[PDB]
Amino acid sequence: ASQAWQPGVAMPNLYKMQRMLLEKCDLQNYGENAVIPKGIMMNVAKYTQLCQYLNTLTLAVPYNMRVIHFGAGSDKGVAPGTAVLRQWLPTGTLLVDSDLNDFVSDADSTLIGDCATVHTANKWDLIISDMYDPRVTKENDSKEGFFTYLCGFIKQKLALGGSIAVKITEHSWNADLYKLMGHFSWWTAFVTNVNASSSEAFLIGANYLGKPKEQIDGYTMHANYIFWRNTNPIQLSSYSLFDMSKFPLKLRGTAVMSLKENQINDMIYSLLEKGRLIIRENNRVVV
Amino acid sequence: NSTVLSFCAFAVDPAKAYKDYLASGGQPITNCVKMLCTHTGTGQAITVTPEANMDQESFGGASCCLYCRCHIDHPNPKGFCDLKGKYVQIPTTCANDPVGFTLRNTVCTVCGMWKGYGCSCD
Ligand SMILES: Nc1ncnc2c1ncn2[C@@H]1O[C@H](CSCC[C@H](N)C(=O)O)[C@@H](O)[C@H]1O
Ligand SMILES: [Cl-]
Ligand SMILES: [Cl-]
Ligand SMILES: [Mg+2]
Ligand code: NA
Ligand code: NA
Ligand SMILES: [Zn+2]
Ligand SMILES: [Zn+2]
Repeated sequence: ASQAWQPGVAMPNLYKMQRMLLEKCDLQNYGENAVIPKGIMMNVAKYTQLCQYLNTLTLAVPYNMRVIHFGAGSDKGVAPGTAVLRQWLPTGTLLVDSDLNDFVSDADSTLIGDCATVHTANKWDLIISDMYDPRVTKENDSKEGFFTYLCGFIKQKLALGGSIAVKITEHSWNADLYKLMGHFSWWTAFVTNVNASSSEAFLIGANYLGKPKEQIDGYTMHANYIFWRNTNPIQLSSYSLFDMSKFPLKLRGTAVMSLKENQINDMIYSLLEKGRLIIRENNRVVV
Repeated sequence: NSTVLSFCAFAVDPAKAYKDYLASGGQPITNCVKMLCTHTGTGQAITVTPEANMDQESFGGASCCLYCRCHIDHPNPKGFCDLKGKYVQIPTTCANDPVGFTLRNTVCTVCGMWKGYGCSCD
């Protein structure tokens, strides 16, 4: 299949435009995965397909890129996702990761503890989150916890032009996060081909604008997401994992400028929208 | 990793402890992070990105380091680790025990390959 070759499947605009009622999801998140190649961890495969998908988007890639990775630790005590990010990102990109529990990492810095304790003055070019809480005994409402911190972190600490990829599932999601997706030049819900039988997806926001481009209702969009997953079964595929020749993120040398609010006009928003500009300071990073 | 890590962490000589543990029939440390790669790399031992050739696997460095995995001091002069933040290439025949491989082997200082494996020097 043509779809089988892709690193995964993005939620079609047709489904984003709906106003669906919230239903239960007909998918299970755990299963014996027949597509993961031998000796490869699910999360290496998953993050590899995520990065392959991010390669198709207009990500800003400054010369001195700043990337922060939340929920980077596993119960294995290692950081498979971080290792993939380090493989993907330009050499000497600042990569900081974080998790509630202790783990060993290939990141430049590793912060242990609840994400809410993570403080930094500096802004970031890319935010990746794999945060998830097993914890849904009754209703499926918008979840707070780390999502509340994440929305604040994006609003305060993501550079204009920056991008995000945040893991969600049927039950692990947040209405304000979805709303915030409308503050990006483009957004989608992306399902990796290696984990396609799960309700997991990454909410990807490309090129942050710091203001609404469209009005997203979070409860409605999650219902739209569930409806799409319920009505479009995706067969597991690891096809994309067998050609790694073009994997690393392209070195774009994206301009970084510190501009005042009043300097950010029409032509600047246009550059931001096209993945051609990052707006933030270039001070020393302290996390 | 279930016993092996503590066993070595609470030994006077953690590397010797791992060897003894293996000699007694214990399973090598698991969950070393194997990368997806082209297998058309330089074949050097420790690199900035995955550089496996056709005879090697590439692993995330920190996950293949005994001292990182046991959360103990490195024996290096200060506290520096040669593996963490980098990728280590390991002969496919030896890929079952990446931590053991790095403990038992040494990188040639001229060609940058593993002595007794990829290194062909005089
Ligand atoms: N409130 C919170 N703060 C920080 N980390 C959290 C959190 N809630 C969940 N997490 C983390 O989210 C992770 C889900 S598993 C993440 C897998 C990891 N990305 C990998 O590559 O293997 C767990 O490690 C858990 O510690
Ligand atoms: Cl790619
Ligand atoms: Cl330009
Ligand atoms: Mg565009
Ligand atoms: Na970007
Ligand atoms: Na509503
Ligand atoms: Zn180490
Ligand atoms: Zn040599």
